[PDB]
Amino acid sequence: GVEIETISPRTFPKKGQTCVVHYTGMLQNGKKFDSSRDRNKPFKFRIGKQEVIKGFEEGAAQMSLGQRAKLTCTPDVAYGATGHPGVIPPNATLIFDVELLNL
Repeated sequence: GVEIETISPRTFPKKGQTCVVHYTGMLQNGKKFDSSRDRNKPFKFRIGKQEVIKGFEEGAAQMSLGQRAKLTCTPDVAYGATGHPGVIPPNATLIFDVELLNL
């Protein structure tokens, strides 16, 4: 049930290539469990490395250069039964506002 809602919008990410993006997480209650903008550090990851949750990768695969979108991820594709102890509660969704700013 993954959905992508474009926020203020064609360069699709290549397979096995790194893409930097400043993403922000949000829960239904309203608490910020992570914030890349507050850390002031650009996050980098690889698609083929499979080091990130499947929901974030699936949302970034459909994104484009210079465009942000609320990537609503399914509970199973990201922390299905358990996640980080104390950060994400079990049986809960995870909304990531990915803002792809790759080169």
